Amino acid sequence: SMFLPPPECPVFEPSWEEFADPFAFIHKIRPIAEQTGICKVRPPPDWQPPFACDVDKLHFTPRIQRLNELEAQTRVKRDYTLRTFGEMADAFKSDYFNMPVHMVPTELVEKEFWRLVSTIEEDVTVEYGADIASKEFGSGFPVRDIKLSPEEEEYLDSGWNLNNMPVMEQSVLAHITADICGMKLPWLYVGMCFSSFCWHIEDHWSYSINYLHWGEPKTWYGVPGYAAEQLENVMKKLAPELFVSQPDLLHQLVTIMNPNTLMTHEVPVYRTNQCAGEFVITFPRAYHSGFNQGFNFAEAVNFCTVDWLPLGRQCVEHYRLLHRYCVFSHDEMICKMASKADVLDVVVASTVQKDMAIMIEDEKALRETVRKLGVIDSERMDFELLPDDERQCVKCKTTCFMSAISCSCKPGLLVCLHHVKELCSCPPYKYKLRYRYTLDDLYPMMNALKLRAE
Ligand SMILES: O=C(O)C1CCNCC1
Ligand SMILES: [Cl-]
Ligand SMILES: [Mn+2]
Ligand SMILES: [Zn+2]
Ligand SMILES: [Zn+2]
Repeated sequence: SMFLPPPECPVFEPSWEEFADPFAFIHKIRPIAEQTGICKVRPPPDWQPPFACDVDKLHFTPRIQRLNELEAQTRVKRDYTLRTFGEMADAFKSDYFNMPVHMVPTELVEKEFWRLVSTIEEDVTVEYGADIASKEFGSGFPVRDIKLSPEEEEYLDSGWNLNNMPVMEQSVLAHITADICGMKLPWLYVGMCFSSFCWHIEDHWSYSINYLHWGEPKTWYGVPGYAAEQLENVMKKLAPELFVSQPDLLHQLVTIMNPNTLMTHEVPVYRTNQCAGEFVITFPRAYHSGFNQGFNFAEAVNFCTVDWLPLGRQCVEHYRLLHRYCVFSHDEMICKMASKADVLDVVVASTVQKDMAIMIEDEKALRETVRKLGVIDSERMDFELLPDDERQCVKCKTTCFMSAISCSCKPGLLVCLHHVKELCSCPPYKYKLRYRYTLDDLYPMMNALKLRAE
């Protein structure tokens, strides 16, 4: 009645042995955790990274949040110090319940959250912080520079230090040269009671890993990747405004929605309370949302393993159908790894090889199709030198890299090879095929990968 909590997600407690390598561990739990979308990881008892900062010298500009179910909010984007925010947050919670701030049971904040977001008479607003690390506000993990204490140095090179996570070698987003600060740098979240993150999946269907440094718990709802489209159909029916096309990546619309609504429509949902010192991991295309119990501080980062590579290609195809902007070119990333085949991990090399073989076979078919449409002229073109906004398909907005069609009639404009009929009204003999590599360039790049993989 009123609120029925979803069943709990899996909780893992690895030994020091299992915990040593994050990628081997995540691959171990994957068959379990991918069935629930999220999972929680409790580190070994002595793994305790030092948190230290001056609460007075850390400044940030907060976002204001209206808490209404099914109401549209924008995904990304006054002045508080950590101390002044903390004082505002604690007084807010304390006055809301007329209780000392942690005699308030977690079960009660949860059912109160879902009551207040559904009730139209209530117009509660709250605030929070969301930002990547900078000089005014940096990582909660130790980083290099300032002399460090011997304990900080122990955790400088930890796999679970989230600054290191992207640039490790079993990560694929590693050697991407193109800037993607949005999804390779860690984000910092300063929470208060009821501040919340709307339902979403990560860019390019990547994993994420989330660490709560300190403070009151963070409550999570997660849906497995196989049910992503079920959830979207439920949401399209109850709030179609979120699904109208939007002009860019800075205009993605998201919302709050009761898990019981999803469970009623046969969408599997799981929950957890994440406490300080614990990790939450989200899997590819796993929807998630949640809210904070009180004043707290969390840090999160995207990442991509070799397991993810095929899904990443399916995702870009899915973006094309929806006319959504990409954050980077998936093909450009494959070719960059191929060109560095000699210094790649051998498991990586083998998995890149398989994706590249698919890429090449698809590119062959596409070029044959545009040739039969009467496009004859062609010229090599270094797509990776163009700013992203200068190489999106006019029709489907995909970021071009392997090839595109241009016409002297519309200078600067491009379409991908799926949308040759959408560029202009000139006859096809006036078009040029622009390509990064000939098929003959590509087969030796793939062979280099096969040799490295043996
Ligand atoms: O505020 C937060 O904790 C989150 C935001 C986005 N994804 C997951 C968690
Ligand atoms: Cl409300
Ligand atoms: Mn997220
Ligand atoms: Zn033309
Ligand atoms: Zn296109």
